[PDB]
Amino acid sequence: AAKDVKFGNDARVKMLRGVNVLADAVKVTLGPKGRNVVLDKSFGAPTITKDGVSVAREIELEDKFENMGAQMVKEVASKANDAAGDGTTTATVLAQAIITEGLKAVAAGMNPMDLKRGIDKAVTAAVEELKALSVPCSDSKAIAQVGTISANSDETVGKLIAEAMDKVGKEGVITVEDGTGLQDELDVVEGMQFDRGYLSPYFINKPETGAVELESPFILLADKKISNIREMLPVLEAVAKAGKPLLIIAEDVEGEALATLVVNTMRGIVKVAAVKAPGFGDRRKAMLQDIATLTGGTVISEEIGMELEKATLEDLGQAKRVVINKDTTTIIDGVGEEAAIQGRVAQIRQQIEEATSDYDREKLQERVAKLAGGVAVIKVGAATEVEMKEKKARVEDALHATRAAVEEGVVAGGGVALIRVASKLADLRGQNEDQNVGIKVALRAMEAPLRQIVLNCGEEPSVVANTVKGGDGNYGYNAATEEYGNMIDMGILDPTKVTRSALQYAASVAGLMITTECMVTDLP
Amino acid sequence: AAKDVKFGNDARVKMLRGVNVLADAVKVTLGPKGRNVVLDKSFGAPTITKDGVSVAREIELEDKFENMGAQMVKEVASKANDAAGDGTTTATVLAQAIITEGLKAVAAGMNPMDLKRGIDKAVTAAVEELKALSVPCSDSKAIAQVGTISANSDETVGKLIAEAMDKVGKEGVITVEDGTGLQDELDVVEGMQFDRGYLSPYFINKPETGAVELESPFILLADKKISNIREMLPVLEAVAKAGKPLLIIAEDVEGEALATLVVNTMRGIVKVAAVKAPGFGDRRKAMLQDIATLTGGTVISEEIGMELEKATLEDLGQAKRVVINKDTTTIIDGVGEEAAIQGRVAQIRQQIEEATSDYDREKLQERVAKLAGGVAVIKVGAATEVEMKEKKARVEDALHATRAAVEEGVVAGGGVALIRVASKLADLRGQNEDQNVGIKVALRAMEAPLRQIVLNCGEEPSVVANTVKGGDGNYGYNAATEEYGNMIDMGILDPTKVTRSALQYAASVAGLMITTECMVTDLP
Amino acid sequence: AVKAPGFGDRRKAMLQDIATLTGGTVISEEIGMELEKATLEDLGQAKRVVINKDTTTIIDGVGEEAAIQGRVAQIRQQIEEATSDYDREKLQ
Amino acid sequence: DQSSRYVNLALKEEDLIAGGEHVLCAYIMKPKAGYGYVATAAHFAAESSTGTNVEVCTTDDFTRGVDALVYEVDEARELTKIAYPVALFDRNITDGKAMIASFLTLTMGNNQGMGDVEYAKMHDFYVPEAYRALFDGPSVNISALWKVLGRPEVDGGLVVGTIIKPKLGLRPKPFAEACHAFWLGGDFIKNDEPQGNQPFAPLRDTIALVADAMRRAQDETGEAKLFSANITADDPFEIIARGEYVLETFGENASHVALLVDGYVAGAAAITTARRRFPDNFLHYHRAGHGAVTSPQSKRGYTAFVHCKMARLQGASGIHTGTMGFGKMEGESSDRAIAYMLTQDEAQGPFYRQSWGGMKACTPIISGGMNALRMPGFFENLGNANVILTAGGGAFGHIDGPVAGARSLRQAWQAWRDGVPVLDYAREHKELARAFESFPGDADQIYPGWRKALGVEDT
Repeated sequence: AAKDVKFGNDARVKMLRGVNVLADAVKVTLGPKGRNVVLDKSFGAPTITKDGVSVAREIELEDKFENMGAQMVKEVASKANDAAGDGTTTATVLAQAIITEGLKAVAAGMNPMDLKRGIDKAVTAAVEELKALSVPCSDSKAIAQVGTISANSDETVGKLIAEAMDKVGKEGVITVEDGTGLQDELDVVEGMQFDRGYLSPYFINKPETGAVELESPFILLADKKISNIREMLPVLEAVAKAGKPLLIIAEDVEGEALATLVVNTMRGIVKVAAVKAPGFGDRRKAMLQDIATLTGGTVISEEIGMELEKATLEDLGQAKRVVINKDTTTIIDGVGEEAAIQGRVAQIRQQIEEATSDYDREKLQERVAKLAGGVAVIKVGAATEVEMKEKKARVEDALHATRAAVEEGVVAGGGVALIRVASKLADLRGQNEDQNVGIKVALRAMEAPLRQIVLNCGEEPSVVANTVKGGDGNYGYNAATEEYGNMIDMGILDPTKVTRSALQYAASVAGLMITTECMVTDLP
Repeated sequence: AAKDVKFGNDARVKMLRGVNVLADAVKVTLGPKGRNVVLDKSFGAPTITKDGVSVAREIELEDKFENMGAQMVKEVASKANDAAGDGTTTATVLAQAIITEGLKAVAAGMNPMDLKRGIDKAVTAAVEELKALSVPCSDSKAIAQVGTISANSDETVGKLIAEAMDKVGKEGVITVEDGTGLQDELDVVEGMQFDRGYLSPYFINKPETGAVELESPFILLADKKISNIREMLPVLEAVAKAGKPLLIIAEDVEGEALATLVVNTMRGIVKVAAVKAPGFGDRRKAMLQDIATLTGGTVISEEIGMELEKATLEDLGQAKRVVINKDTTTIIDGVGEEAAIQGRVAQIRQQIEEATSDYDREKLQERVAKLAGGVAVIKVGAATEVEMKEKKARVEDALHATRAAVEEGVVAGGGVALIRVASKLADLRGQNEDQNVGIKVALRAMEAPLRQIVLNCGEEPSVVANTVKGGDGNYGYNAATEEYGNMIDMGILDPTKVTRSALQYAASVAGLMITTECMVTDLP
Repeated sequence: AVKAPGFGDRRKAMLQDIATLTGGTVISEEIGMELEKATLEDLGQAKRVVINKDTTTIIDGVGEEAAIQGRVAQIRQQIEEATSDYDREKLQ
Repeated sequence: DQSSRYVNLALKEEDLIAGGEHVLCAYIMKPKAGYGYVATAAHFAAESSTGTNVEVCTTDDFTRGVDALVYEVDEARELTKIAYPVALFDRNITDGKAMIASFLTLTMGNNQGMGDVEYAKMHDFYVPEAYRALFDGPSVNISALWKVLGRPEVDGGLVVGTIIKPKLGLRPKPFAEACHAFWLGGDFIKNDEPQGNQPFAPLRDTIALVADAMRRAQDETGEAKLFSANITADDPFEIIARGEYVLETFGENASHVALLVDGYVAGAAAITTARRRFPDNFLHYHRAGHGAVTSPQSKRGYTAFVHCKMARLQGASGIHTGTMGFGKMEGESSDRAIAYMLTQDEAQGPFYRQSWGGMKACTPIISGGMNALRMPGFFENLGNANVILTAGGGAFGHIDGPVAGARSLRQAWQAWRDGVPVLDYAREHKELARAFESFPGDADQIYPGWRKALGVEDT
């Protein structure tokens, strides 16, 4: 009901103020000299982080116009968060450059749409130039270097992740851990892993901890409770004559079945491992085929059209080794053909295309990662919860950077390529004079990343910007050494996917916000 | 309520008084010249105590920024609760040192990255030097010394605790008990003690009061419960001819079972006793399996191919003597072979090496102590509940010191070894000027605790600092005697690793607080 | 195999529209007929049909103009409706 | 003098069942580990019961049970069973009623302040089937009021409604009537409860009662009024004259026409005129919970579930019991025992069951998440209360779809007359796992439904 409208700069100032506050919140957080900010929590402890978008989520100002402007500019921060998390700094700084330069020079008057079209086509040209200039990355040493760059210039965890990459290849995945060892540790678990342990302690076997370690196991799949399917004694006797144990994936256990397993395993020749279903019905039945292909067998279940009761020695799959604890299970390797394995991989490829976002995608990625290799277990190196969280954020940023660099290549850091190509294509022409003005405003505002980088280093932005513009190719300024240097030689390289995403998002949001002529607020 | 932003010194300024208030609360409390502070609860009585962490737990003021600084600094106190429990005053003085050094660093403006690098390097070097300075502790008199100094030179109770430690051995674990009399008393409980007493007053054996004391008892494992079939006679009557004691282990006892037990006790058939269910499934399984193995008993379960009717005379368990009272049943010792006992202790140690590392492992330590040690009881002669609380805080601090020294050993307490290792770590060098400055700043930061120790008794700061820094070895200052002398003569020996953990938490919190850039809070 | 999860009357109407489109007749209990009084000629037929994991597609029908124009004539009055907003949109 | 030596009950609940005339009203004397002895009894009944100018007596005189005549049985876990006796009070020839000050002194145990509320989950002790002797006895809800039209007692139908988007506002009848014109689940709409002619009310206080003059579309329109049009007036002295005998066309449907039940100013005051005729004014409370006192940030309320044992007359669709108590710090016999009580494999009991000589609808509320895919979960004890399975509308973004499921006051009829185990509570549907996309505040730490919101790049 209570509504107030402010028009033109009358509103803009307030918006500007809020945005300026955000700039003050953000710009000081990046750079070798900058500091990270602490996020208040009423329940627990405020958390120190670099996470700017979280800050913007928690920034609030009493002014209605300013506060709602902050929340509406929060959308671009959230969208930039969706991809990488860093380089969002670049989107913010170029947005501040846009608002500052534009609003101080155009003074409205000109057409926002023509300016927007000019900056849009300039963004398209910059995208083309970035695609053309991208330099591929090959050596894992450069991979470790770029991860370290993404790791706030920290090398130990970076080289740890690089060695993990060497061990697991492209398909390997990692784990996130809380309060495990307080210092860096990396191991890899190979093969298939199951989120279950043996239900009965009576299964104490040869390995310590009462674990179950069996060579050449024989798999059994069951989605029902087995009472009269106890009549597997031909298959059971075949397994006994084989000389290697068998494992059970029964969905439910008859009391008689549990008792007979207990009595025959304690004294006999047939030591069997029996565990409950791994998880939810959908993913369980989906990974039944994964088990069948891994062990080279066919899924054993009643609700499929082969047979409900009959079973042969070839029906069950064959594996190499199984190691099971009371909580977790692992099968090292199974006797399965590569042909069917990559056929299932091919059908998983079309399975990859989906829009459910969470849920199915995450489990399918996990199960496929186990289908190809193993999972990397890590112990985090840090003393406090905030330190662990920051370390893990840097780790995932490094992972994203490695993915983007491998798929796309690398470019010189600091956005120097952006301003260089902007200088290269300065002759861009538009439909009218307003479009050319927009083009020129955009090319001038593209300098913002390096300008803020220099400003944060306690040095004059204009001077270093001019010197860098004097520099060419892979040569420029090393801010870390506060001197000159070659970006290749210093190893500061950036995957361009994050750059492209941030520039597209920020260009769109700036173009939409600039066209404002009226602003509506709620009155108290 | 609404959000409030403060930038740079604006926050920094606030932070100051926060810990300052905390310092005013805590620093003066340590030492014999140190006093205690009152923390009152609205419903209960006020608690006057010297433990710094006890003060810290409920710390809260009106100011938002001071409160949030306080809740960061409370993390080290909470972690001390979790791990050490004492040296909390040391953690607080470390916090005061680091805030002073941080304000000075902001005054000069070093890079926080290099600052935290220097801090952690100095901390690791201090750890190395302390490990070099480690001194083994095995004799009981040093145990009494550390117990006294932990109880602030309490010779009586310290010697009591040392004597208890000696008589129960290392594996003996002590408990906390209510205070009735005016004098402390010490009790040792051996074997499995549990809340199990006779249900009917007719169960009285020779030692009156329903107490059943049986030497070399014969123990039956009657899994679950037996009411309707009621005929354990195949073994019952056989042992009745054997003329030997009977023990029954069943979860439930019904009117029939009580009736026949009364028949046996009154008519004189044979001496028979029974025991109820322990409790939860995990605990009962553990404490029946361990007893059966230790006593050489037979694993009896109707869950497995077995019955009370289908039983063997060899199923009996054997112990040294069992004493049953109105509420408690105690197994003094069990009869078992040495190899089996040590193997079961080895498997329970394999249980000790548990990923849980939590209160499950503590309930396991109960079983481990009953395997090797015993239950230690110090029933305090406290007159009032508050003096009881202070006494128990003292004894728990002594317990923490003793247990820490068990694994680590002790080094000179009172900071003399600490200032010694800091003086050694005075030759440390960093990569750049920022790192060297951070190192030397850490040197004064570690000098701070000792000089505040001096000022707590209001003594000559410069004289003590000079005469100690120039000095070496056992030459140090005693607050109890308030004079120099041999460290061994002073006997303030502390398991340093608690101080090690405290100082590394201090390093981490200094590293996080040197990230002071801006803050956003809620309105009051 | 296809299962219809929708509301009764509209599901019945769309199934009968399917049958008319494909030249078939619904084997429905709205008529007193069942499988015992039913023939393979009563089944629906098409010329080309494509089925995927998520959706189904019938490309060719058999109802030609006799069924289509008759249903159009009976649905012309249904084009105007009292449910108004976007019910007519679903009808078209 | 003293207090005790009058009741030496030394047997378990079995003896408390054999008597039949044992009514329990007291506070649990379980002294919290951390709170010491003296305060447990200091704040029990010394200053929070009556005020007690000197002392008072009943006309019968010589009542020995002013204090807590505690027969509490304490051998294993201090299981507290304490009663303020009512049957031993003044028994009269025709009415059996006591005087003005008899009940006013002892029977209203007040936990107004004492710290006994951190976690205290009270499961089952209930007045047995032997209650009709010299008492009125309520066993009727809306599932038993219009029972002849298709509602049986236990989980057999209801009149409490689910709302399709939009949640509330822009009242359906003018334009959004299509949401209510769907008998398939839009059948009885209610608005947010904190409204009416209260002293602390906004400008809308006039609108609420004004909803009476727009009842003109229930007879000639073809639809019966089933909205909670908040017209229940505060001042009663107007209906007195005319409506008594014949003109009772409004009906007994206090949960079809609106009724204001906020929990502070209304209660069950209707007892006076309608001791026997209409003891059923439905507990008309809009479905709001887990946002007032349960939150550790906002704790505003108290515990009275023991004293609410007489309140079954209202036909509760909502009571502010609290929460399961999940989160904070676990371990030390972790608070997950909710599962460990029955889900443990190696447990056994051969002999007795849940039979307290008078069972009734008793199942705790589904808090957090409990889907039919977790069939080994919550269906052991009874599985249903006097409510119908209705949660956040995360997967409920469709007009008709599974028409049967959305029938809030109709599918319960089939789902209880189907007669297929305790699954009836969740026989409706199971896609409710998607509903966590809407309401976060129920699954926060254990269930993996919040993993997508935040917590670094993992799923």
